[PDB]
Amino acid sequence: HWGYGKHNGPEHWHKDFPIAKGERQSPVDIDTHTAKYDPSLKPLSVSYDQATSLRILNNGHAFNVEFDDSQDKAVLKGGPLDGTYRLIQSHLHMGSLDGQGSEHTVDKKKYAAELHLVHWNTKYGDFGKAVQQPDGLAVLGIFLKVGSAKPGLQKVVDVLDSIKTKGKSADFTNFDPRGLLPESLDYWTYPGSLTTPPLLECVTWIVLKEPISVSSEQVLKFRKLNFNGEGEPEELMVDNWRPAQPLKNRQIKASFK
Repeated sequence: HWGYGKHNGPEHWHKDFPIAKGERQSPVDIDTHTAKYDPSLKPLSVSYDQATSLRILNNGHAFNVEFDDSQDKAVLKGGPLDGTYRLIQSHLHMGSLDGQGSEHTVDKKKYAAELHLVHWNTKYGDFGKAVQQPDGLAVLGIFLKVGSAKPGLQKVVDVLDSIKTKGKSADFTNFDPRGLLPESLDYWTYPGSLTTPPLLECVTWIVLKEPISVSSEQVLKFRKLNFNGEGEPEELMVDNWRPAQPLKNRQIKASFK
């Protein structure tokens, strides 16, 4: 099974998933020098007033959250998006050192971690059908930097022990995505893919420029999660990030001047 180790990491994914070498792979390094302001980008719209989180889980790859996507309670519109995209999940890629952890990089700089909020184009009926489409998903990436504690993350941090091993999950109805959003919504957008197998190129990436802060203690708790299952030898869930992939001449657009 795929992973992040020497024998099953990103260097191996292409064998089982040949698209790993596609023309629209994620993540990419955001080169501010080549990125270009796109005046035709409409204002980003994040409607997260209605709560929809159902539970937190450990799938042996990364910490994640599943949200109730039965209705248009938490959606993403505007920016480069055509239509309405419904929030279905969130995943956290984390490093083993504060100097690394993010999938996307800005001018080669890596952050301690990167949080993703996955949305699907409601024109496709459901998540499953959406991921088979070039414009089926819209993913909001948020960089995490070490510093002040992030209030909207403490509730999760206190119950991480309950989902320490893969296959574990806990009910969690108050994971408010509004509480992990930065002050500014400035972002870079580019056509890409999922950052883990199946690596489908069905994603419109919206990476927020401004990172949020989280305390050392909060990061340390997420670094205590396990890639392994219960009773199995311990493998800390750290460095579960894919390195920057070939841009292949794709165009990264900025929402700001």
